[PDB]
Amino acid sequence: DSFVIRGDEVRQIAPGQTGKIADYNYKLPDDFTGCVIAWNSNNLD
Amino acid sequence: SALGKLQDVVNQNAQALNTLVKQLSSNFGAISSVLNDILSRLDKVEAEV
Repeated sequence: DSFVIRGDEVRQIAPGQTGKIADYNYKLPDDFTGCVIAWNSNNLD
Repeated sequence: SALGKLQDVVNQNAQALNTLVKQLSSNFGAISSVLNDILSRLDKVEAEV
């Protein structure tokens, strides 16, 4: 999966989370078997 | 007191079942033994743990 979010939102990209991204945009399963990879892109985006 | 054996077998079973009921109230280190007051209070990962 690939997307961009503001730096405040990144904690929502995890299993079992609550918040507007987790509820209404993008959600990971309770048995999510994977890795989350992220970086700031302020010199690019 | 002559009939004590039979009365004691009733007493022991009542005492065992009452102990098994009273143990529903014990917390075992969880925030409360009222099961809905874990679920209604915590986030799902914390509630499951």
